[PDB]
Amino acid sequence: MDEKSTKIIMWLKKMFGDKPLPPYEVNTRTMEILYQLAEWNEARDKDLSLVTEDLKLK
Amino acid sequence: VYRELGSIVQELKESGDKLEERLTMLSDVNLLSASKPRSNIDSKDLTSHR
Repeated sequence: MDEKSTKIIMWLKKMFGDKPLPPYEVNTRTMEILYQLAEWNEARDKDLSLVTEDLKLK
Repeated sequence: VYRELGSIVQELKESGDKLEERLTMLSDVNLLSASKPRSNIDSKDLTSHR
C-alpha cells in the first residue's frame, strides 16, 4: 500500500506541476481508483508519444 | 611515334579506370535485387520498432 501510495503521489505531482496538491480523503477506495487512473494514464501517455513521433516521421 | 603511342595508352587506361569504377558501383549489395527481406528489423526502421 505504501508502494501504490508513492506512485500516486508522484503521478499527481507530475499532473498538477507547480500547483499544490489539493487535499483529498485518503482511503482504500480513493487510492485504488487513483491508482487505476494513474496506470491507465501512464500507459496511454506512452502510446500517444509513440504515435506522435511516428506521425512526425511519416 | 612515341607521343602517338603514349596518347593511345592513356585513352585506354582512362577508359579502363572508369569501367572499374562503374563495376564497383554496380556490385554494391544495396543495389542488387530483392534480397529476401531481412528476418531482423533493421535499426534504421524506426516505425517497426515503434
